[PDB]
This record gives sequence, C-alpha cells and structure tokens, in this order.
Amino acid sequence: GWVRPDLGDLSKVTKVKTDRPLPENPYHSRARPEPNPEVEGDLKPARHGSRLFFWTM
Amino acid sequence: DGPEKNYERTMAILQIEAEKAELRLKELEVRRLMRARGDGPWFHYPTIDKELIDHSPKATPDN
Repeated sequence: GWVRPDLGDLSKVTKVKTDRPLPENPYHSRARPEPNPEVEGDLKPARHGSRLFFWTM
Repeated sequence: DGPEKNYERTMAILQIEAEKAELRLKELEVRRLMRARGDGPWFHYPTIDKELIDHSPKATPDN
C-alpha cells in the first residue's frame, strides 16, 4: 500500500508533536550586560549658553 | 549710575559667572568618569548592531 510521494511533497515543512521540552538556553548564553542608564527628560536651553570662555551666548 | 545700581549689577554678574564656573568644573568631572567607565552618552563607541544577525534555521543544525 505504499504510494510514492508527489513532486514537491518531501520538501514541505511539516509539524511535529513532541513530548520533549523546548530548550530554554540552547546557546548556553550568559546574562547579557545591563544597558546603559537611559537619559530622559525635557530638553532645556543650555544654562548661560555655550559657556565657552567669555561668550555670553 | 548710583552706587546701588552698580553694586547690585555686580552681584548679578558674579552670580552668573560663579554658576558658569561650577558647571565648567562639573563638566570636566563628568567627562572623566564617562571616558573611564563608558557608561554614559559620551565616549560611546559603536559596537556591531545585533539586528544584522540572522536567526532563521540554518542548513546544518549546530550553530
């Protein structure tokens, strides 16, 4: 009763039912470094301007 | 100009200059820490962007 699969059939992506648990860290990754603290707030004009030497703006 | 005007105009000038002087000292201290520790917006040198990585299944399994 064996029916030869049609052209294209064996290259299909199929789904598998498995009792195996899904690996959680298959790469064995370490904990990633914490990101840099994030600058936030309202943008205000620079206090007293450029403050470059004698310039007042 | 009367003395009161010059005197209190001087205080306004001194307040601004002292405030700028403090900020100049603070900026040099902040730059020193940011460059030494790399934990701030400044001296943030690029690293490879991780969105370039392809995560789809590969031709072979061990990767």
